[PDB]
Amino acid sequence: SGLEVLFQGPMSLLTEVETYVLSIVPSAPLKAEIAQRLEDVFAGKNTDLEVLMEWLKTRPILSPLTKGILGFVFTLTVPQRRRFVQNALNGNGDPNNMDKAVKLYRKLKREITFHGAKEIALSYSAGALASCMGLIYNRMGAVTTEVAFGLVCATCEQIADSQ
Repeated sequence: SGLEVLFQGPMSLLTEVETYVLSIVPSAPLKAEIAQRLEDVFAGKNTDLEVLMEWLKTRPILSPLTKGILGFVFTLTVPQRRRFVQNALNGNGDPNNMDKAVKLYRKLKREITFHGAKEIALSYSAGALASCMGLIYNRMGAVTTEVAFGLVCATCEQIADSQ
């Protein structure tokens, strides 16, 4: 309880992440399963990343981009690269998104905080943001965990804003 209040900052960051991530998951019976999986992963419950990823890969309804974002989130928290995640994490439907993703990636390597990263990321399109997530998925240690989460939240915000 006394200890518990000191950890409210990081727990509230995790609540914001799960809220953003769930906002891009279709309102289907499957959504309950994703929520309970995200809850268990954010609670530090023992998880096999390969089992989670195989389950993600074979889910119907989910768009490859939602699978990519969920794939990225699970990789960031559960202590390798999956092709379905790499393929999804892009904005190749606009050649200019790679140009912008590289420039955002350069800036994110300099950030430390979740809010600093989320604030910078929100100046970019959903397409550029997803391509930037793809760049980090290839080199996860290029940015801090808080910065990677800020980027995920910014990406979810821009996808939810277009749908």
